[PDB]
Amino acid sequence: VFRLQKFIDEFRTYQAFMWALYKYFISFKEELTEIEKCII
Amino acid sequence: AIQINFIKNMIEETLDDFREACHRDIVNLQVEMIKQFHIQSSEIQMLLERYSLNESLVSEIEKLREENKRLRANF
Amino acid sequence: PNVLLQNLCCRILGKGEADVAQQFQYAVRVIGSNFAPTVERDEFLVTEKIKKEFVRQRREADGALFSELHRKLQSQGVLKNRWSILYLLLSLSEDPRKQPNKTSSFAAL
Amino acid sequence: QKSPNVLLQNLCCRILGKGEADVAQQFQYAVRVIGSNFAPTVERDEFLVTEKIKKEFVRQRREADGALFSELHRKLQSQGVLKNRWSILYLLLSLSED
Amino acid sequence: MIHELLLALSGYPGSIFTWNKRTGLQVSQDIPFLHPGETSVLNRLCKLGTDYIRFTEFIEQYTGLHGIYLRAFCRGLDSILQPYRQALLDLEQEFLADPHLSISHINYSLDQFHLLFPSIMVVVEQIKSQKIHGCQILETVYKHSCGGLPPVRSALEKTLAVCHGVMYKQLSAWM
Amino acid sequence: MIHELLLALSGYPGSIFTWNKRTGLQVSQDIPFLHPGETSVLNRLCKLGTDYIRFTEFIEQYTGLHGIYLRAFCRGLDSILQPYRQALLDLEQEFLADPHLSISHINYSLDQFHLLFPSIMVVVEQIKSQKIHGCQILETVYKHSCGGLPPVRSALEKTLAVCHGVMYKQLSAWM
Amino acid sequence: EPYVTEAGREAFDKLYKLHEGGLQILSATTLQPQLVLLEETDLVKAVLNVLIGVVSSTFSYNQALQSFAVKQGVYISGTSPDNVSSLLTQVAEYGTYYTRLSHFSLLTVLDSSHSNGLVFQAFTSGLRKYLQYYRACVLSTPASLTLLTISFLFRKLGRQLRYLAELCCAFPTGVK
Amino acid sequence: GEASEQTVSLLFCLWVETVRPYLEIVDEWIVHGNLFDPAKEFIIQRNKDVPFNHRDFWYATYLKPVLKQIIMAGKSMQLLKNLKCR
Amino acid sequence: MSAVRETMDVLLEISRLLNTGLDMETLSICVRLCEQGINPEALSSVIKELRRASDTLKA
Repeated sequence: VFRLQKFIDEFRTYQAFMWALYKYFISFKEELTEIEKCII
Repeated sequence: AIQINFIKNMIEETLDDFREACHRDIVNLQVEMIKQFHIQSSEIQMLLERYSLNESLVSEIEKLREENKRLRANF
Repeated sequence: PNVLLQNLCCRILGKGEADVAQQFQYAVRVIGSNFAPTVERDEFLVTEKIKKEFVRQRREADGALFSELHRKLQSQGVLKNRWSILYLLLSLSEDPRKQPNKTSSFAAL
Repeated sequence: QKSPNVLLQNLCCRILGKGEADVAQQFQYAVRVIGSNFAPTVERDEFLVTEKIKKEFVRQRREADGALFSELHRKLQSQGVLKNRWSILYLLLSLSED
Repeated sequence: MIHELLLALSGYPGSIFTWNKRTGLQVSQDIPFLHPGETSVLNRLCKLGTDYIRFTEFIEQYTGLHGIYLRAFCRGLDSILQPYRQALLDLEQEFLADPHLSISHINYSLDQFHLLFPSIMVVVEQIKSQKIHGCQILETVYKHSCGGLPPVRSALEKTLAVCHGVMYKQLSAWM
Repeated sequence: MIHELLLALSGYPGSIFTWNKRTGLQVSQDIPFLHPGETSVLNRLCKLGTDYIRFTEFIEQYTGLHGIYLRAFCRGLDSILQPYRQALLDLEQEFLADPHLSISHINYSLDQFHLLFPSIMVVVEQIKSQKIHGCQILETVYKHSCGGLPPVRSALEKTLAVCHGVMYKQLSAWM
Repeated sequence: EPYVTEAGREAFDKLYKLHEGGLQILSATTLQPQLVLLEETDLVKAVLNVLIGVVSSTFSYNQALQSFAVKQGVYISGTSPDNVSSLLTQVAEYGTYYTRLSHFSLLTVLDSSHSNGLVFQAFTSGLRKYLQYYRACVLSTPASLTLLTISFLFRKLGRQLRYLAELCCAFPTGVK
Repeated sequence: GEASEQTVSLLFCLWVETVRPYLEIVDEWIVHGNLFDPAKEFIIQRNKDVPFNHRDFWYATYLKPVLKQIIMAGKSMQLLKNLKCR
Repeated sequence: MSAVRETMDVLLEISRLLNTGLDMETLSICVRLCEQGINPEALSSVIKELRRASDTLKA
């Protein structure tokens, strides 16, 4: 996950593949707040 | 002249490390001096309280004073 | 000075506000013995000890950075008390290799 | 068991040649010594210490002893049950004699 | 934390959030009774409110070189701060709904913004380093909305749209 | 006792539970406080975690020689380990509901899985020491689910069902 | 337990007071700066007033700059750590340009002059219509749950007020 | 698959989003008869030849018949902007 | 007071690079002590002795 993040920097084919990885990340951060509410 | 100034400048690099190791050693040494005096001072303070007088005796002078006074505060 | 030296005794131990009495009185005694130093002032000489030390511990990059930080430091405000500050950080300098043995097993002695 | 103090009592007792309480005073002394603040001289390199020992052997003309020790160092490391080798090597260094 | 992090996010200096002019707004290092681990992500949360007041300064200089398209580019970009600021209002009621809110939802709402905000800063930075004026901005912003990242080409399409209207002021009176 | 063994059963090693990876397992009991009688049975439960980590290695290796029915049987077999693992966390709360339970409880729950675990591990090892691949893994497990033991013959019809389902995909497009 | 992030406001407040103290020792002044209670809902009413150009108990109007002055200390500043001490100054400054318009309109009436332009009077008849427009919008600022729902509301009127205030400042009169 | 649709969706997210700027250059290559592709990288190997007496030259490796429909269409559409139409 | 905030951010960089191991609150005490005047030898000597003492007390 740290490696996958290291690819995120700020052609388009290669940018839209990086953004498909990151669009997929907000659904893993969506889970992060689920499991964060059980433990708090 | 050239080699003399090369040897000179390296010897100084090494002597700086050595000076500072010795300097630190006096700081550590001063700590050891004072910490031992502090233990001892503490042993003595306690011992002179015990052997120089009877704690026993002073606490019985107060007791007889408390009893005698109270008896007299009913006369 | 008393409120400041004391607060140091509480913080370092992270606990105790009169349970640090022993350490306070001790700090006061130590400070009450008159040390004399090897070199008093000169910004360049203390800065140099810190540079050589950097090289010696293999933190060469950081040593490079420290020089930028030193110059920066003067510009955020000029210090009259720098030699002493820069020394204190010097004496607390450590090497990135090795541990100092155990000091959490040393208490039991 | 293996606490710092117990381990020290065992030292005194056997070396002085007497019982536990006959070495009681030197036991008190010993503790005072250990509890003295000492700052590490080794905070770097197992290698540099190994080199000093090798220097001791050469210095006394005990070259054969340095040739064997070098091989023995390599073994000592390899079994590696010691995690404070360096300290031990320093202790041995100070005990170097002819 | 909860109202206090909205107002570090606006970019304005706090005591806990020190401003050092070398770095912009950043959280000060290793503050006791907070593990150091949560401040690293917090430094990144400051990086979107640092570039946002590196942004109002690009506005206020030309509002309230010279160019009638400079202040037209100010009204291109303000609608990009419009969903931004709307998410600042979306966090506020969340904190009334519950005021025991942890910072991991706050981190999550802002990851949408993290690839939108340095990409507009780099845009204004190439503008201010070539010292551009007038109509030759619209071709620099056009090959920039030719850009990848789907939020960001739309962002750079709103900035394109407003100063193309000031081209239209000229070309409506000229024709 | 109990929580180190619950998680060495999931296949996470101890050092009082030595596992040296895929040449063998040593039980590693030189334990004073656990009795020579309660540790002797603890070795009997350990054999059933040895065969549990010889089975998950075959999962991760072929989902991640050649054949779509090796990895289709790998998504059949995880579904059968799904009540195994389900039972592993219900036991977690069993030791929190009262702390008056010991490893006698662990012997009692794990005999239901004891009639599943060598008997399926020998099936896949017989697949893999002949190097069987393709549609004839399904014939191999079919002639095993033609076999006996009432839990295993129902289980292997389920493991047959997900990768027969992958068969069903080829001949639906082929027709 | 909770860490600061989860722990609400109070934990953060205790922290802010401790941290500021740490800095406060090297700086020596008559009396150290301390907090003087306001609540967060009491701050949003002192700011409701400063938009019309009226003082509360955090604002001291200064005739020497014709501007308002907030407390500079560690004066309570919401639960923010001396952030409202800088943020509220930009919106008190937004309310300061509203008292310039009303200062200029009451002095450019010609029932106090008859040498200054008729046209000069005619700028005010339109100018006074933006002033009442402000007064219904200050009447519409509640609800305020934070100081942002209001500063962002006047983001749009702010760009304008700075132009529209300082065109007057030179001093153009008449046909000029 | 067919135990769950969740990893089918995961690979298709990466598939439909990587492919999308790579379709919309080809779409422009027809309806506008020209494409945006640098002179320092050629990224799909369709490129317009500068000469007026020549159409379009395909670069070689330095589904495939469906890619041939793109070559012949793009040839004819690169023409049609060059012609005056009726 | 503005001044007081800037100096500490640069100072904290040196101390953490050089290995010193003082939190924010304590780093402020020493700067006070050095401004009111202290021998540098004493200050280093105490800090080292308190640290050695603290770790043993805890354990």
